Amino acid sequence: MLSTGTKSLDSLLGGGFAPGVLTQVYGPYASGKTTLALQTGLLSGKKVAYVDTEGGFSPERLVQMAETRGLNPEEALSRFILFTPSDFKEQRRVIGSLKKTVDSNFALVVVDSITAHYRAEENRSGLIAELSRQLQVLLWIARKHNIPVIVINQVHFDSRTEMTKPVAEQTLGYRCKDILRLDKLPKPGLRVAVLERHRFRPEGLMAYFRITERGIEDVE
Repeated sequence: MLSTGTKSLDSLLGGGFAPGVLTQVYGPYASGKTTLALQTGLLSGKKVAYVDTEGGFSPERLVQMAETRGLNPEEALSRFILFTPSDFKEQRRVIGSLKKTVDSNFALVVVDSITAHYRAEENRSGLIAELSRQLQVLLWIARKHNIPVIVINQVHFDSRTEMTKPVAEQTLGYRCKDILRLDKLPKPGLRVAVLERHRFRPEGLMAYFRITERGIEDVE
């Protein structure tokens, strides 16, 4: 398991993110999903392939996080191999490229994210297979290197049964064996993660944490 650097999140997850599987981490902005990604990558100590289509990655934030934990920010920042497909086109190309870019030097892959394009109506029909293309390539990458692939997305949309509770789009949903929902508590920086889906850890369980200058910490 790839530790989150948080006692609660690790307890909830059986130790950290699982190698060889896609863990979806979804929630609203500032929910702490990106910080979680940054922290897991930072503490792994090896390279992190980070596909940032949403511009959610912040060098300064990682530097802050690295320093505040006495880690040497230059090396930390250097371990983050970035990809900025951003206009959601070279995205699949980037993920495809990842097949050969990712080697045994990598400890983690992070995709952020893939779920908002110009032609709005898109969402239903067609494109859905292209998403499956990507997810499959990511699962392939995760399995060949036995490392975790964190898939970050925004909350509320893909669970159209009726009670969109809350995001899990069928096969695409089951594409991710582990699923963590991050919610905001009404106190500055206060959050809770809910393990909605996991392979062996009890589901529905939660872990409270707070977003601080050091990244993400266990609550007081």
